[PDB]
Amino acid sequence: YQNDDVRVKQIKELLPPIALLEKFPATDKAAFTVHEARHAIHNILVGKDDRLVVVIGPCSIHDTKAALEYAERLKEIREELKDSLEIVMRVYFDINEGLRIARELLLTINDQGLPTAGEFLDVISPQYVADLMSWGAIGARTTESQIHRELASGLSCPVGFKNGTDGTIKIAIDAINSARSAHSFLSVTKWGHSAIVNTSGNPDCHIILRGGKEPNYSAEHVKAVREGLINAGLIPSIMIDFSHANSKQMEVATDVSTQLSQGDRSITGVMIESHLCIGWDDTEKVLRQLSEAVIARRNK
Amino acid sequence: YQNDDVRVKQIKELLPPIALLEKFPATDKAAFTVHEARHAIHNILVGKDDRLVVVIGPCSIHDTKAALEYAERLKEIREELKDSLEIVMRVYFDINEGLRIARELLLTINDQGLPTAGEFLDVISPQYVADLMSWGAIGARTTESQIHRELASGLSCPVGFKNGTDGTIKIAIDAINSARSAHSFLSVTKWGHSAIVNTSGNPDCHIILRGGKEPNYSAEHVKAVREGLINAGLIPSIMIDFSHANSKQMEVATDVSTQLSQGDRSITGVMIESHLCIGWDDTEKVLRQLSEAVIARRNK
Amino acid sequence: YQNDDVRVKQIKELLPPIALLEKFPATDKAAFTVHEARHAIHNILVGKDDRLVVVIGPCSIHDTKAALEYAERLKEIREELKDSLEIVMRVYFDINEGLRIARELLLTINDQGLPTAGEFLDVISPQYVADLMSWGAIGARTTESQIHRELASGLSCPVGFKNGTDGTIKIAIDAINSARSAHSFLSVTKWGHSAIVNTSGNPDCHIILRGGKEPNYSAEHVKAVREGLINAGLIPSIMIDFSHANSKQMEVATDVSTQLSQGDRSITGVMIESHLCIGWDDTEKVLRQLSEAVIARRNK
Amino acid sequence: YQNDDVRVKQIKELLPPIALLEKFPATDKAAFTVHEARHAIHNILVGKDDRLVVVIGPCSIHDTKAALEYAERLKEIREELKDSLEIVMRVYFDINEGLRIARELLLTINDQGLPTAGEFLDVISPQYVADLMSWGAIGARTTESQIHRELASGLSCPVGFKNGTDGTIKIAIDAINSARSAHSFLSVTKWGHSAIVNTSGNPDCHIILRGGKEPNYSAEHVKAVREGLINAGLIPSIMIDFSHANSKQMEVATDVSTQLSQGDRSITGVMIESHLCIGWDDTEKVLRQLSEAVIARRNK
Ligand SMILES: N[C@@H](Cc1ccccc1)C(=O)O
Ligand SMILES: N[C@@H](Cc1ccccc1)C(=O)O
Ligand SMILES: N[C@@H](Cc1ccccc1)C(=O)O
Ligand SMILES: N[C@@H](Cc1ccccc1)C(=O)O
Repeated sequence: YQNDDVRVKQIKELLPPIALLEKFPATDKAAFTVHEARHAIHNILVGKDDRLVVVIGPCSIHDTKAALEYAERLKEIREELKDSLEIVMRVYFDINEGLRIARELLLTINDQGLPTAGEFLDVISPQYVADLMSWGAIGARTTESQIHRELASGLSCPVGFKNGTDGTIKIAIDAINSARSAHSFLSVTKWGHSAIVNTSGNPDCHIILRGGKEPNYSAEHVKAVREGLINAGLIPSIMIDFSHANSKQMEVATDVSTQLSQGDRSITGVMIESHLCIGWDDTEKVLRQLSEAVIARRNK
Repeated sequence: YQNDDVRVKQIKELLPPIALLEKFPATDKAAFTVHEARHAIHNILVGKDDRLVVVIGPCSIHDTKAALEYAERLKEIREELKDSLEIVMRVYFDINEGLRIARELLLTINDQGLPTAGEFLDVISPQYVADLMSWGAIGARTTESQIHRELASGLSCPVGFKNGTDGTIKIAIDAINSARSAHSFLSVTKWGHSAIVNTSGNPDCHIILRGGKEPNYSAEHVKAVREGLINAGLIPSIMIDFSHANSKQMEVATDVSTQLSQGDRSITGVMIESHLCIGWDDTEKVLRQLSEAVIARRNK
Repeated sequence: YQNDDVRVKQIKELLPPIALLEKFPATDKAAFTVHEARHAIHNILVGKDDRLVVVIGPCSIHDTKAALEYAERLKEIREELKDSLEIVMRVYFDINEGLRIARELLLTINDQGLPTAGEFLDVISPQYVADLMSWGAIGARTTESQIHRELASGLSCPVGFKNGTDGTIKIAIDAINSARSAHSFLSVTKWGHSAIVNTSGNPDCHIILRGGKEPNYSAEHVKAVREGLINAGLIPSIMIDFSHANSKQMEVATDVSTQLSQGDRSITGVMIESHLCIGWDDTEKVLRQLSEAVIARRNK
Repeated sequence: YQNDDVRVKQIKELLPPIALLEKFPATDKAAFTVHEARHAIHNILVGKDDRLVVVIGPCSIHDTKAALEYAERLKEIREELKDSLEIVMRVYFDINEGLRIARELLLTINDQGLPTAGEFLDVISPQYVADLMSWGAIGARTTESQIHRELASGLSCPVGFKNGTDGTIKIAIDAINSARSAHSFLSVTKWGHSAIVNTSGNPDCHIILRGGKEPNYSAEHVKAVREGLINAGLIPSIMIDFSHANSKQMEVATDVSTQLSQGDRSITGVMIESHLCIGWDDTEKVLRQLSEAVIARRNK
């Protein structure tokens, strides 16, 4: 009797992580950009830094030429607005070729002094690119998954838990709470071998408001989230996704810029989808608006 | 700057799956029990067999001897009631030692002609035990998770998607729908190496009703689930968990036995938590009650 | 251009050593037999013990029941003659199946309290069986080989270097000299992965006289070997192979028994080829003769 | 008790070959140089091509800048003398760093259109570099060794067996004979995992005359070698090492150039040891003299 693998069409060796690290090692400059962006984001999350984190990028990378072009531009705005914003580029996507393309893109962008952000959707894919990642998001459909909370608990970067697809806040609050503890999960070593990973716990996790069944970017939605975080004993540190089920992106940015201007220190990050999705012209516009809002927040 | 593994306390090689298969190979009898229990469950799920699937076991295995003792008893009742019930034992839990204990327990129970059922929480631990598994659940917290639906799509056994922790049915309906397609995910080979797994799709998935905010086992909840499956184009095949957030387990069994007696052919399985959690005396009682209900279902 | 593997017909993963150790772990009795036999052989090689080492077995194992039967008999003579002889059974041979058969045979024989001896032809297959090996030979054709001297340098058991196929003594003297230093060589971990092995050096290496252009077992050959070891600064500890190019095995045994009787404390081991190659009756005869020779050696 | 690895100070994972191939892939130009040099060497060995193979290089590479400089010069002489000589550079050597340095050096040299030659001491390190190797030697100490003959049997390039350290010709003749059969040996996959390698047999193996107790390069030694190859049914194709125990290098070159001039078609290759060991000025003199000898061989 064939009981084994009756539903597997094919199972093929993946390059071990070490193969991608050898082919595409972090420069000293990449390694620094990553280290600095992770510290900066930590400082912003806890309120030691009054700047806003801004994860902004394409909906997805289809063409690496276009991404590198976007990165050159965004880099200049990262430099100019570095006193009001900490800008990080969202980079979202033969699987071996896919991994080579991905790591190489990430390395190049970090090596130009632009930190990068991604989506952690599995427990094996971080072993190939997390050394080039300054921030990651766990999806709304994986925020209650124990292995995804356990993964967060052992990641070197800060992490955002999206709320559930129906607006549920509690799963993210529990996710953040869980991710701060030590845990165990199964994945592979750098050498590609099945492994037990024991984590130390990650204090740098926070909620992402991405809509749900009702846009959660309102001041009262933000007020209710903040209070739910405070009750649970967590830092009231909140990132608002302008895209996805919050839509229109320009109207969200106006509404959020308001709250920042009124003096809401609880809103510590935002996410924006931006292409060469709003256009590049509108991307600059919104960034300058949020910048203005942060500076006004310093005062009022 | 040390960017790698800043939150990993320890990472150690796990035994490759091949090490546990070599130490604890399936006997011809184990292999048969597994193959036959998976076919039988398939036939029950589609309505070709009018027997009920019954996944019944401890809340968790704390002590293998107690489990082996429970298995000896349950086996005799599996044999006696086999014309009305297909009884499968729920087996739930140094990680290397843990894996040796688990596989050895599973092998012994299957080798005694008692099929076993598990819970898949990750994409790596199936490689160690799935060949001894006649059925598995995806938990309420992972039913919406892409990687878990992809896993289901490539598992050799039937799979139950629990509804969400708040009673939400839709995620299971979508899960079943997704699990029937071919998919890709990352895990390891039998040899323990990082891998791409390409799946062929699994038609043998069904919902599990486990409660949510309020219990969801009553005839009107079952009626609304059935209609929700039918509208989505799926076989109205429903398993009811008597435990968890449906509680009291004896009252659920009474209520369900009723519906089976009334002639509900759409209820094709149940789950029960039972120790040496209800006692052995009450475990036999409930099994005989469901058996009676199935017999009465034959007649009308 | 296809430059890679043009002359490899096929390359297939071998079971990692850990798979054979998990399937066939050393019993407490195996582990002890091995530990004690290796210490005893050490003591005999250095002159602290006045018994003779006797490596005796089939030309090769073709049939494991015949080997197990041979082992039962040899074991009784090991027990009876243990005051004069340290008897060790020579155990020489789908490669995965071959490895399972080999380890299982070795484990059974050691678990019955009969230590085993092998031949190291390569640097990878020790990882599968060395933990059950109380002694090993490097063959005449590899005694000069750097990789084999390096392997000897890192093995847990005593090792014999056969002289060259033409009678050359110096390669063995240099082999002993080399094997006692620390070295490095490439092979695999228990987990099956390519590896660097750093060795501590093995002082428990000695020459084996097997013949050459003409037999080399007589008192004059032994005298010149002893003097060649002394001049090189090494312990005059000599093992004489009764078989191979020394033939007459019994005539060799008579001649060697003589030298032992006359009081030659430099002859510390012998090799005998013995089947169910001399017969079982002649195997007992020779063992009792050497026993007698050891006893008589005590008295002079 | 503690029977495993009592003489292993440390054992560490080595980069899998795939990590070095991914970091330092063969360019199109490297791959071609290798393909062409291996075919050319084949043609010279069998007598289809009346040029001489010349393996010439440093005693060993300590400094890669000096090697690259040597390679640039040798390359110009490879190009100029290509009608009379097929010139190949001898390239001999944290082992992970060592492997990176080695592969990178070899890749650079082949990518400049200069084929490279090495020395096979083990069965694992070919997986890292053999794809950049146009030719290799088995040394005098391993020519008789079974695993080395088996390795030769599965290598993609031609191979030379040196005669034994005492002048013995027969081991090389037997080595050639054995290397042309299919064999099995243990080593790793490109992925770094323990493996069985099944070979197809390598007809492109030949003797290397490297001395012994007395030099073996004169016409009468060559005559006796040739006749020993002929009687064994083998192509009388002979390579003469000018170095090692043949010394003086310039006197050997004179004597050999003679035999080539007198019309000896059986001498198909030579080895020379050369750094910027004879000097660069003397390296050109012998190459041009051998060139002249080849040209004279063409005529009478
Ligand atoms: N390498 C990850 C942690 C990790 C290890 C192993 C598996 C998965 C994730 C990091 O440095 O963030
Ligand atoms: N072995 C699983 C399928 C699988 C393969 C590889 C990784 C994970 C899962 C089954 O038979 O159900
Ligand atoms: N396992 C061998 C040492 C060894 C390790 C690795 C490769 C080869 C040999 C011994 O214990 O004696
Ligand atoms: N890769 C070698 C052959 C080889 C394979 C595996 C192990 C060792 C050697 C060659 O191509 O010539």
